[PDB]
Amino acid sequence: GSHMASMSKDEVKRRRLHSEISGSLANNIKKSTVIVKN
Amino acid sequence: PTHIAICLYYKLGETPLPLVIETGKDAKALQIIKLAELYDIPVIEDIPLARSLYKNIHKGQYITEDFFEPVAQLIRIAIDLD
Repeated sequence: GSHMASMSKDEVKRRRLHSEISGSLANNIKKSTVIVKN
Repeated sequence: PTHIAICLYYKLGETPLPLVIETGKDAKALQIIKLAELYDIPVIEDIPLARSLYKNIHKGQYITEDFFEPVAQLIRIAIDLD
């Protein structure tokens, strides 16, 4: 995908985004347990 | 398709059942597998299981009862390796 959380956080930053941000491929794979492939 | 990859996520306290968090075919499948290798996520080839999951369980959906036994087996491998 083309949207990363850091883009949102960077848009805000002093000040900072308190609420959490969806859903990137990288974030999903990093936390995943196992990949099943053909 | 030529290539299929299914990313499964199971974490006590977070997921009541294993969750298909990402799925892909062709270029997107190759991507998932390369990112899996980068992040040291175990990758297992099982052609019938990959095909059935791809057809039946969509991104963001929990696996259904027909998949409990084969998927749980893989989750147990991952727990062992971790």
